[PDB]
Amino acid sequence: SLKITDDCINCDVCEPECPNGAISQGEEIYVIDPNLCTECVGHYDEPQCQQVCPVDCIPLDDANVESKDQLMEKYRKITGK
Ligand code: SF4
Ligand code: SF4
Repeated sequence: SLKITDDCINCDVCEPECPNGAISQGEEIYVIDPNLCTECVGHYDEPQCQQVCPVDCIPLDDANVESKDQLMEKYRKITGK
């Protein structure tokens, strides 16, 4: 999964970009739900949130390291596809 760091400026532009609805506004910064973040695999070749973030604060989550096979399995479960 990806995660949103403390550098987030609460600009909102990533939230509508997520195909799985994984992003929401938290108490201090935006937050990714790791159960819905596929790192966009199955939808886009690259994470869509990273492409619009103005401060590049959406890195890989070190606490949630996943393979392409794992992410694609998550995509199938979320989408039924
Ligand atoms: S990487 Fe893709 S699935 Fe994960 S939060 Fe960003 S837009 Fe959503
Ligand atoms: S696009 Fe980047 S700075 Fe803007 S709300 Fe999302 S994570 Fe925060």
